[PDB]
Parts: sequence; structure tokens; C-alpha cells
Amino acid sequence: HGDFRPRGDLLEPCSCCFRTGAIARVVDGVEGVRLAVREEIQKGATQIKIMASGGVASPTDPIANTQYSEDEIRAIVDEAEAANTYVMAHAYTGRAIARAVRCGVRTIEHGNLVDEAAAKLMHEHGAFVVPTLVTYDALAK
Amino acid sequence: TITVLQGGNVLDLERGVLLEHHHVVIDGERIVEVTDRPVDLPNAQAIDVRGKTVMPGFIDCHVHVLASNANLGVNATQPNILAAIRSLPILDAMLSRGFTSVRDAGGADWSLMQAVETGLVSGPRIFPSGKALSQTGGHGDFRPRGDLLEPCSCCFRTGAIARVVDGVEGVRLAVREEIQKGATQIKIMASGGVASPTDPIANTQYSEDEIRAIVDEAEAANTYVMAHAYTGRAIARAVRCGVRTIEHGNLVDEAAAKLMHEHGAFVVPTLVTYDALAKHGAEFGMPPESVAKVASVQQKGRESLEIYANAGVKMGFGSDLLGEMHAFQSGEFRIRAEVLGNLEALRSATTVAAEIVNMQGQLGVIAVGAIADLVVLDGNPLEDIGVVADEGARVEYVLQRGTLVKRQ
Amino acid sequence: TITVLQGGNVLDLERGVLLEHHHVVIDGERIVEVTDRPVDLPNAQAIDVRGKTVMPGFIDCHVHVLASNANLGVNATQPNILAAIRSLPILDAMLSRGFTSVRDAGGADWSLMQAVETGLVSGPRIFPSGKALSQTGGHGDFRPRGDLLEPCSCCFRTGAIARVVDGVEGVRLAVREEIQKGATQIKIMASGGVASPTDPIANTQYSEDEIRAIVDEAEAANTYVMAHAYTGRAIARAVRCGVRTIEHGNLVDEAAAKLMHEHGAFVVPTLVTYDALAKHGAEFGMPPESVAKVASVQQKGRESLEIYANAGVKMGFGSDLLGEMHAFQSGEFRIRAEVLGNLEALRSATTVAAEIVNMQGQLGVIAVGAIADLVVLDGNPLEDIGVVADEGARVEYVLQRGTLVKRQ
Amino acid sequence: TITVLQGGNVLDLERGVLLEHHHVVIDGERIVEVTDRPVDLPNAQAIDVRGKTVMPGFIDCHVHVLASNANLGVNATQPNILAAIRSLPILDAMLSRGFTSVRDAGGADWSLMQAVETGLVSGPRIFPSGKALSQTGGHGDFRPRGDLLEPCSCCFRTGAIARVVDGVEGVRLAVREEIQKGATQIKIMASGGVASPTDPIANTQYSEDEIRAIVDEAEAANTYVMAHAYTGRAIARAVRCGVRTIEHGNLVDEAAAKLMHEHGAFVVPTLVTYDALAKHGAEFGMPPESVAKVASVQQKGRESLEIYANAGVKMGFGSDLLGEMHAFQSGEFRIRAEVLGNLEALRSATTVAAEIVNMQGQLGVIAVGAIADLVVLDGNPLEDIGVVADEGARVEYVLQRGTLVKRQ
Ligand SMILES: CP(=O)(O)N1CCC[C@H]1C(=O)O
Ligand SMILES: CP(=O)(O)N1CCC[C@H]1C(=O)O
Ligand SMILES: CP(=O)(O)N1CCC[C@H]1C(=O)O
Ligand SMILES: CP(=O)(O)N1CCC[C@H]1C(=O)O
Ligand SMILES: [Zn+2]
Ligand SMILES: [Zn+2]
Ligand SMILES: [Zn+2]
Ligand SMILES: [Zn+2]
Ligand SMILES: [Zn+2]
Ligand SMILES: [Zn+2]
Ligand SMILES: [Zn+2]
Repeated sequence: HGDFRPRGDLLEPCSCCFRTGAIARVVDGVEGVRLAVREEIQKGATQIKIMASGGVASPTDPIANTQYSEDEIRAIVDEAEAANTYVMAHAYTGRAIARAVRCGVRTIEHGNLVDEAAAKLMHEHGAFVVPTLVTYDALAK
Repeated sequence: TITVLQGGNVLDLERGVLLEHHHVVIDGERIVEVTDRPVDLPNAQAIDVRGKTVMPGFIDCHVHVLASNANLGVNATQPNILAAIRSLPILDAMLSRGFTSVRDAGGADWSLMQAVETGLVSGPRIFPSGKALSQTGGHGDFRPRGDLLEPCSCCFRTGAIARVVDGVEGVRLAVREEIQKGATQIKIMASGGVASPTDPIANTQYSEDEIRAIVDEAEAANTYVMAHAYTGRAIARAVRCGVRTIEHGNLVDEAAAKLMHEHGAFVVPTLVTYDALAKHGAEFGMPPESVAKVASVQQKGRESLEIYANAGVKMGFGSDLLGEMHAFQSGEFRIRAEVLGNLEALRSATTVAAEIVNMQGQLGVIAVGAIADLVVLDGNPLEDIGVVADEGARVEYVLQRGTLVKRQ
Repeated sequence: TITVLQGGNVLDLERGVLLEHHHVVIDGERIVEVTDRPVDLPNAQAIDVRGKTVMPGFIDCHVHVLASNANLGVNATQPNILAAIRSLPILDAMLSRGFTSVRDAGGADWSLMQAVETGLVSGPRIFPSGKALSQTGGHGDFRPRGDLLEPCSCCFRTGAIARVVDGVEGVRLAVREEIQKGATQIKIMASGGVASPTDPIANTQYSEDEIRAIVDEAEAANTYVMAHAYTGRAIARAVRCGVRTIEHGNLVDEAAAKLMHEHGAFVVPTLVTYDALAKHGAEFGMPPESVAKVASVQQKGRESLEIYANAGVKMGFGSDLLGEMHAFQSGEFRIRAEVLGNLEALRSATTVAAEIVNMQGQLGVIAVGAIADLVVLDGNPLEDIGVVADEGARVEYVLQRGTLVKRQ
Repeated sequence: TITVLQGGNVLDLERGVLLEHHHVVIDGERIVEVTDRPVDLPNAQAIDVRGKTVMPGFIDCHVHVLASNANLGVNATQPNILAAIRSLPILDAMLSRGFTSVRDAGGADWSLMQAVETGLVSGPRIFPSGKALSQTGGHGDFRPRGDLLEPCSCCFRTGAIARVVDGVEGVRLAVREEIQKGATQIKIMASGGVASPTDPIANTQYSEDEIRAIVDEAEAANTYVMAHAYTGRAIARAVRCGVRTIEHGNLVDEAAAKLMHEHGAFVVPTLVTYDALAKHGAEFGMPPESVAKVASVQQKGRESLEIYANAGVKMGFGSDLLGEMHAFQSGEFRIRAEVLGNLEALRSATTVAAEIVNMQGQLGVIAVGAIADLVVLDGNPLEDIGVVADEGARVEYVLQRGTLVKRQ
């Protein structure tokens, strides 16, 4: 969801940190995300944001399928927690929410496509939701 | 926008019989009415099908559209434009043989899927895998026993069927790359094979941690993994790691077949490719130590089919022919019928095949709601399998998404 | 083996006349006889060309076969397979307009040259430039004003017209690379252009040290350098550094054209593209600032034709059309004939063009020994340039290396 | 739209007078009429400028917009967000001091030029240099005497004044890079200076081959090269290569000035920065070895102004202040006036300055056709220079491209 390169071809985006207009950066791997979280914290971040499912404003990812492995999400969560902070996570479907919450993310962004099952899980795990409904009416218009 | 096939004998693969004098009503790209009743045709365009079999267009679950010659190491090294140009006849031949949908097992990509779907290229609908995933010195690694320098060109060569990736995180990145590139499913090499220089058939490829990584990232894109495996040892480890379809699988035991049934896994045997490499292997440019290896798997090929039927492992239609041997493509029907009966052999390419590509109900059936991928056949395939398996001698009409593509 | 055109009106271009009731006899790929005597046709296959114009096959000295759409920035970024596919209808259309040979000015490689020569692909014989050579921020630099990231993809994208290379040794290596990739001649961007967003047409590209190096490394490989330049300033420095042909050349002065005569340098103007981009500029998806730049070069376009003619500079035929504007290719015949007269407009496509591609005795003329690249035309081109310049309306036969390829 | 300045005292610079009660007619962005005849205003907006000097907007030929603080070492290392932010008061202040156009000598890019011209940012028109070119250990190299790791961050860091490039091909690409990023001219360090760690003022930087490569590339994009050079030795070699303007130039001999006159090379002496660095150098965080280095350049600074006047070398206006010292900007008017007379000091930022930026008869002169960049000045600058040089104490209206931007 943070990758904005078209379906054409893939050369390395080393610019992802350098470009101040970029909302996101691409990083893969358990040790790759640990380093990424450490980088963002020393840069000054107060919480860590991950993309944990597909979305709207990115071209090559359907909203239904989940992003990041559970070993990658746990690595981030634990590196966030180690710097006395938490993880916020973009997630639409109940499937994608449940796993993120089970890996220990604190806030779920959007969360539009929940069931009561994944909602019951957030209650028990002490997880917050930030719905952003006003942007969906804006983008339809 | 409305087309009526009238008077034909519709094949029902669930029941196992022709439904004679039944009309198929197409609107746009979909089938709206399957009926024997005097159908009202106001603004409808008709084709007379009386006394000819109407059936769904076949689906091949294992092709290499981009394999223009039998030496896959030299097929990789050919220039990009020329590699693309050469696949256009191959695609066209498949469509004429009756294949409306093929699943590419390594080679073709999103571009070729686009070319056939916009109508820029005549061919079957492609379910691409992109590049197949192979470990170092594995079945996709076409480097000779000499020396190991990095082929960064593995993604850049259009003619290459596979890319070489090692490591749990390494293969994870490759899957993510292949899915954003636009592959519909992920292909890996879980054992040694025939058409590769440096590897025996009996040994296994990738670690279980590497396969589980791949399986997880494919599922996280709502798709599945196809794995190349021969031995029962290599199949069972792959299936336990959660691969959905097993390609080839010539050397199974019934324990590995039992596990496949229990895990709900599929098999795509590819028996015609070993028969063609038996006659015209070394003739058509394939290296001698590969044609050495082709002898030892074609023996157990028909015997494996029995085990798959016995344990009840669902079987899909696969050809896997390389180069000029692509002509033999329809002949896999005859081989499967010779062991399983042609009801089962037609089921390989229609009902079970559409389940594999996750189009259960959408493709491979003549029902209300399905896409109009249809074939008109001069004879009854239930009686004689040769009416299908004669390089399309007895196929006159091939309809693809409602529109008629082949008139012969 | 042997083909006879009978009763033809053979165009002799140097004598400027129509030799009516002359037979052209072909053996294999070459013209064996031109005669008005009754030919003893025995085994020979005959085409009756009574009361129709027989002239050599046209040679467009400036095409972009791989320019499938009008935005060259977006053309480069399309998938490699799709890029290749989309060029096939373009090539096919060019041949059926009469162009039996083309000189590709950037994009097409040796693969496309083989595709046509092997007969895998229908279309004109291609003299590929490979990729064009452009400096950073140059005419082949399609990167936005945003910021600069390195493109190793410049060589990799088959949809890319050019590549970005800078430095004496950098361009030297570039030329040796392009030649071994199979190019027949070398393209460079010697000045600003219209398509690229960053550079004005008034200013020059590449230092004289770079241009000389590129010329010397082309000459050492028994070939030449074709150069894109607009202003007389830019043209002077290109030709004094030793380029053989100048593309476009819209804004020459007579002192620049005098030097071109004095070095023996050719010019291929491409006037049909600006008149296309006048009516359909941003209409066919080009950036607005490119369409703002296209308004100024056309003005002195027909003007320059006279300037070269006064100075005695041999002029070739070029279209330089992009995307769906490719159909206007024959419209340059008209545009040229207005200013210079039809005989000279036909010389651009034939005798001058063949000298530019270094095939003087072999192509562009009906002589005993030349290659059989022939156009059978209905009506007189010398008396009416409309029989050529109406999208190829009055061309019924196209013969290429003996074999007949088009029938209309 | 249409606006009338009425009853103003219009300053004719080439004739050296104040034409009183002359009206000024603006239409859109340019000046239509400069006359004393009664004003016909039907639907025209009026600004009452009775008994006040109407004169063209001041042009500074050497600023550092992004220089948020005096130490350029710590100015480079500041974050990209915060670097851009701190420059916005600095730009605003210049405009309110009557400066309508500035020529940035390193730091400001095309982004800031866009921000002012599309009214997103209050400030003067910027003529960006991009980054100043410097060699390794040169005047732009702000690395200490510790050790040398590779800096590709030079372009990345927005608060960096300069980038470090070396070699003939190195600078050739560097110029090409900066031009496509949207520079209007090229800035080079052609000797040592004050605000750098490793270089004394006496020694020259870049080889003659590097400077020539920079000059040839700038001329190829129809612009020129500005060069930082102190000593007469350093100035002469830069001029023989062909730099068009010399920055500072505090330590000239008359031999070097004679050469500059003959080569048409301008000078932008920036004396007001050194006086500020004499009292507030160590005070505002710039390292004390740079404050030690500033001792010698300020002495001959006033003495150099006479040499250029004597040899006929054209002199432009330059502040070159860093950080909070940007308040002192106007002081250079008064400093010059004491040596050369206030009429000459007003030519520095108007008519001579507009030639430097290649905008002669467009900016810096009130005429029919000239862009409406105008400054209303309370009192007469020809009598009292303090009406201009008192941080803009006596300026109320500033108009830029037709529209009014200031009211005081
Ligand atoms: C910046 P974002 O990725 O949170 N976003 C923008 C609009 C909806 C939502 C989306 O693309 O799913
Ligand atoms: C490239 P592939 O693995 O599909 N293959 C080609 C022929 C048989 C089989 C093999 O080499 O074992
Ligand atoms: C493909 P090209 O760069 O030769 N070209 C297209 C139209 C005119 C000319 C130009 O941009 O200058
Ligand atoms: C960075 P710069 O060369 O513009 N500069 C700053 C103050 C005086 C002058 C100097 O260092 O000599
Ligand atoms: Zn989001
Ligand atoms: Zn296989
Ligand atoms: Zn295969
Ligand atoms: Zn061009
Ligand atoms: Zn061109
Ligand atoms: Zn400066
Ligand atoms: Zn300086």
C-alpha cells in the first residue's frame, strides 16, 4: 500500500526516505523492518505506522488481501514497544485486522470491513480504531 | 450482443452424458440460457450446431507459452522481442486446438495476459506465474557446472522461465515482486528435474522454511502455489508445507498420494511431454544428459495416474511441451483416457481444471452465469477421445468470451 | 524461382520518365532484366501490370516503429512484451503503404530486423539505430524536473527510443555496445527537441568531444552517425564534427546548408509529423508544453526545403510519426511535392534514400542487379502525387526481395 | 487589468535624472506609458504617488536565500523541511526592502522559483543556480580535516549551498544535472574563500579544463557561468576560460580588470557581508578561523571598486549576507555610493544588474514594454542614498509584475 510504482517494472527506490513528499517507504524482511523501525525512531517518530492490508490510493493491491508476514509485524511491534511506543496499522477486512491485533498492534486505521468477530478481538486485546469515513465520501465525489 | 448456438448436443460433465438438441444462449460474454425448448430469437445471431457436440473450451494447467525451443537454457538467452514474437504462433495453435484458457507455468507474464484480453493478440486466456522460483543450482538454474556469476538478468530475460532465489526473506521478496508484476499464482521448483544441467531427479529443492514462506505470501494475496515435484519424498514435504497443486508427480507412492487427498491438493500430470522427449528429445536441440534423465520418469507416468485415481487426488490437464513439440498438445487427452476413460480425461481439462484456476462455476461448464468459452465438436468425445486428440481435426467453432474466434 | 511483371510503366528516376510497356524480370530476390521486347516467359510466373506504374519500394529514412503512442515518456515505461506486440500493426501498415525499407531512428534493435528478414514478422526491412544516444537532460532524457535517479533500465526497456549516456568514454562504450547489439547506424541527439519536456529546441546537446568520439567509433565500424538537430548553429557543429545525416533540420540558415554541401552531408526533414501534431497534439495524449513547442518548428519547415535545394543538399524521405498518427506516413509525399515537385518528392523515397542507407546500387532503383523491392502503382505519380500520398490508396502490389507481400 | 501610478517622480537611469509628476500606466504585468500628459482613467485603478520617487525594483546579483545561519557547515546539515521553512522570512524581508529580483548563488532550486512566481510564497523573483560547483576540499567542501567518506547527499540536503564535483567528465555531467533541475545560471568556486574549513583565499580551485567544460555546457543551454574568485591570479584564469561574472573579486590588480573589460566580464562585489562578519562573525556561530580569514578581504574591498571603475569593468549589486545578517542587505547601496557616487550605486541594482541576468529592457528600467517591477521611494535617492539604505526605511509601495505586493 506504500508502494506506488506501476505494474511496469521494479528498480530500487532508495529515494523513499529522501523524498519529503512520500508518505511511505518500502521495506521487507524481519531484520529489514527492525532496522526500519530503529531508523524511524532515531529520526524522531512518536509512533510507528505500518500498512497491514491492501487499500485504495495504491495501484497494484486489492483491499481484500493482507500485507506483511506475522514475523514481520511482531518484529515491528516489539521494536516499537522497546522504544516505549506502539504500532498503528492500516487494515480494512476483518481477516487483516485480526492478525495485526494478534501480533500486538494498538491502533487500527480505517477498519471499514470488520465483522463482529474481529471487533470482539479488539475489545479483548485493548486495541483502538481510527475510522476515517469523510475521505471516502470525498474521493467518491 | 446476443448470440444463439442452436440444436447442438451440450456436454454435461457432472452427469456424464450429452444433452442433445439443447440451445446455448449467449449475451455479451456470458451464458444466459441452456434449454431444449423452441427458443425465441428476435435480434439474435445464430449458428447451426445440430448434430455436433457443444462443450466448454479446454483449460491447460501447465504450459510454457514462451518456450519457443526445447533448450530452456538457450531459450532464456534469446533477445526479448524475438522471444515474444515466437510465442504468437504457439498461442494461436493452442486456441485452434481448442484451448481457451491456459495456465503458464513460468515464462509468460501480465503483458501477455493483457495482449490476449484486449484483443491485441490471438490466443487463450493466460493465468501467468511470471518467472518460476528456483533455488541455486536448482531446476530453474540453467548455469552449467562451470562457474557461478550473478544473473541479475533472470528478471530481465523475457525468454527465461525461472528466476534464482534463495533464502526465507529472499523468496518472500520474490513472491511480492511477482504478485505486483501481476502473476495469478506462484510457481516453485521443489525437486530436481529433466531439463536442467546440474541436478538429479531424486533430490529435493528448497527448505521447508523457504516453502512455508512462499505459501504464506501467496495466500496473503488470495492465491496459491504450484510446485514442480517428482518423488513421493519431495511431494509430501511440499504438500505438508501447503502447496495447492503438484506439477508432474510421476514417481509417487500411495502414502504421498494419501497425504495429497487429505490435504486437498491437486495434481497436474504432464505425460505427453515425456513421450515427445522420448522420440524427438536430442533431435530438437536438447542436451544429452537431460534426455538421459527423461527415460527414468516416463516409465512410472501411467502407473502414477492409477495411484492418483485410487487415492482420489484430483487431476488437471497439463501438456508442458517445449518448442516445435507444442504440436503434440492435444495428445495428452488420449493418454489420460487410455488409463482413466475419456469421461475422466475430459474432466481433466474442463471441470477440475477450472477448480484449479479458482473459476469453479465461472469456467469449464455450460451453465447459466458462466463465461462463454465454448467449443463445437464434430463427433462425441465420450465415444471417441480421438475427436479431441487429433490436433483439433474435428473442432470447427471456438468461442471465447462470447465472440467466435476460430472458424475451420 | 523466376517472376515476370509484364507491360509495366517503369519509373526511371535519374532520366525522370515513365518507360511504358517495359517488363521487369525477377530471379529470386534480384532484378535480372528490364526490357520492352516480348520476354520469353516459359516456367516463369507472371503478374499483368499493363497500364500501371512500376517503381522502386519506398525508403522512409526516419521512423519510430516502437513508438506505439504519442507520449514517448510513457512509451518507454510500457512492458517489454506489450511494446514489441504494438509495433507489429505499425510495421504491417508501413509495408502496405509501399515502404519496403525503413531506417529506424531509435527503439528497434536487431531482433526486429531478423523478425522481418526471417519472415516471422511482416513489414519493411529495418535499418535499426538501436537506442538513440542522448545526454543528461537531453532529448532522450524523459525524466521529470523533480529529481534524478539512475536508469540502468535505459537499455532494458524495449519501448525506449533512447538511452542516457554522458562522457567521452561513456559515449564511446555506448557506441561499441550498440554496434555489437546489431545496429546498422548510430543515432544521437545533437540539439534540443520537441517531445522531451526539459530542453528548448534552440540549445545544443553533447560537447564536440563527445560527438567526434561517436562519429569515429561509427566510422571504425564501417557506418555513420545520424543526428537530430534543429537550429543552423547545432547543425553546423554536428556536420563539422563529421555526422553524415541531419534529421529534421527545420531552422537552418543558408550558411549552415552551404557547409552541408561542402561536407557531403544529407538531410532527412520530417514535415508530416508537425502538421499532425498541429491538429492532434495534446489530442493524442502529448504533454501541453511539447504541443506549445510544435507550433514553431513547422513554420520554417517548407521554407527549409528551398534552402537545402538552393545549397544542393541531398534530401531523404522521413515521417517521424508517433502512435495512431502513423497512418499519415504517405502524406509527406504530398507536402514535399508542393515545394519541390513530384520527381524530387519521389527521389526522397528512392534514389537519395538508398544512398543514405548505403545501398546505392542495391535499392531504390529498377536496374539489372538490384534487389526486387517493387511497388505496382495505379496511375502516374509524376503527373499526380495523389496516387502515392492518399494513405497508399493506389498501390495494388508490393514485392519485397522477389516475393509478393501485399495485394490490394 | 490596468493600474495607474500618478504624479510620481520617475527615475531615468541612463540620463541620470528625476522626471517629476510623470505618470506610469500599467497593464497586466507590463508598463505601457511613461508620460507627464494628464491621465485618462475610465476603468483604471489609481495609486497616489505625489512627490515620491518612482524607480525600478532592485536586483541583487548574489544572495543566499537558504542560508538560515552563518555557519554553512551546520546550515548544510539541517533537515530538508526546516531548511526550506527558515528561508521564507529571509525572502519576505528582501522583497519588503525593495528587492524584486534576486540571483541566488547556491542553495535555491527551481521549486522556490516556482513558489514565488505562482504566488505560493511572498518574495522576489529568483534566478536559481541550483548548487554551487566545488572541487574536493574546495570552498564548497564543508568536511573538516578528519577523513573523507563519499557524499551523494550533496544534492539531497536542501540546505547545502554547494555540491562537490571533480574531473572534466564530472563537471560536464554536473552542469547537465543542474540545468535540467531548472537552474538559470551556473555557480562555481574558482578559488578559496572565507566560510570553508580547508582552503586559504590565495589558492585557485578547478583546473582550466574543468572550468572550460562548465562554461561550454552552460553556453550550450544558452546561459553563463558565475565564479567565486578573489585574487587577480584566480580571476584572470577564470576569465580566459570564459566565465561571464565574477563574484566578490576583492583582491584584483588592474591587469586583471583590463582583461575583464576586454572579455566583457562583469563583477558582483559583495562588500557588505565582510563588514557584518567583522563585528558579528564570531558572534553568530561561524567558526573563528573563518573570522580570522575575513581580516584581509575587507581591506582592499573598497579599493577594488575604483579599479573596476577605472578599467571600465561593469559592476553589479551583491549582498551575500548569511543568516540573521540578512537585515544588513541595503547597506551595500551606501557603501558603494561613498566610493562611486549614488547614481552609480543605483545603476548597480537596476540597469547593470538587468544585463547580468540577461533581462536588459525587461527589468531594472522604467520604459514602454518593461515588466512592472516598481518601488515607491519616499524622498530622492539621487540626493540622499539613505532613503534606500536604511533597511528600507523609506519605501512604502512595491509592485511586482503588475500587482502590488507591499504597503508601508
Ligand atoms: C493515505 P491512506 O493510504 O490512509 N488512504 C487515502 C484514502 C484512503 C486510504 C487508502 O488509500 O486506503
Ligand atoms: C521446465 P519443466 O520442469 O516444466 N519440464 C519440461 C519437460 C519436463 C519437465 C522437466 O524438466 O522435468
Ligand atoms: C521522436 P523525435 O524526438 O524525433 N520527434 C517527435 C516529433 C518531432 C521530434 C522532436 O521531438 O524534436
Ligand atoms: C559562501 P560565499 O563564497 O558566498 N561567502 C560567504 C561570505 C563571504 C564569501 C566567502 O566565504 O568568501
Ligand atoms: Zn491508510
Ligand atoms: Zn516442472
Ligand atoms: Zn513446466
Ligand atoms: Zn528527433
Ligand atoms: Zn525521430
Ligand atoms: Zn555567495
Ligand atoms: Zn563566493
